Amino acid sequence: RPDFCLEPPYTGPCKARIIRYFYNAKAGLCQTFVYGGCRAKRNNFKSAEDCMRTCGGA
Amino acid sequence: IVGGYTCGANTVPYQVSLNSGYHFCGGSLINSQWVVSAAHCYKSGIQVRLGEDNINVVEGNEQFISASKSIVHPSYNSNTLNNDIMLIKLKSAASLNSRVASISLPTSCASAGTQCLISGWGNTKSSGTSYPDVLKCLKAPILSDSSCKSAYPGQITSNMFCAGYLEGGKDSCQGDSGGPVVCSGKLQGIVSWGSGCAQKNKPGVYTKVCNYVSWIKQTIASN
Ligand SMILES: [Ca+2]
Repeated sequence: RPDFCLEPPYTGPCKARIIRYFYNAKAGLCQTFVYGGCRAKRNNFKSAEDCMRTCGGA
Repeated sequence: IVGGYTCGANTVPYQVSLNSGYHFCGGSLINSQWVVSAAHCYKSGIQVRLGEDNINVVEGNEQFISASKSIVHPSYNSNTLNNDIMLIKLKSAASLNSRVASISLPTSCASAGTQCLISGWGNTKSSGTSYPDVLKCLKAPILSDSSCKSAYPGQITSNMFCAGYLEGGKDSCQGDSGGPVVCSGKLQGIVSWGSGCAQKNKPGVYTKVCNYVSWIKQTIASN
């Protein structure tokens, strides 16, 4: 549901290649994106299920 | 690594891949059971892969060993990325051969203008995405503290340094974290962070390994 669920995915400054999930409000689903490993924003979930539970409906 | 070249197979024998279903980070083999990497690469269920070139196919030179312990530095700050350093103890000791060798810890810190080798399987595009199969290498010099602090005001601590080219095009990138910066055979750095990759006036930032040696030796010896 919420308003952090509308923010674009944030890789951040660190240089890991960690695959996480963000809510894509355009698509109306959770998608994967590369998370650099630090300084995460709130639209960042470890599984699709977590993501759908928190955002799905935004 | 943006702007690098293909190292050539097994020619960086102390480079490791950190695997969690896929390559997420790099690391350096420091002895037969110990790997050093970045704190921000901390995961559960790590597998370490040794003797890799093509991380996507099985070449017959590999050793896949799971981690028994992962020790993130007691003072790691996840906001400021200070003390971005972690040790990984393998479940069993690797076999050291020619394709799998460890890297010496430094005795002293490197100076500005030292040319180093940075290696990794991370993104090869500055803008865009291209992750390679084989290991990529880059010679990049150590930058001066003063220029590092100009590139990132208020963000460099005494445990960081900058390496690379203020003009851009050559850098480490997403995927590269935890991997080595090796200067004159000694492990000076750990690939850590930056403002994007291979951007002009924003060199990569690395953990200053030479500050940690004591901590590393004593942590290895009592675990
Ligand atoms: Ca392989």
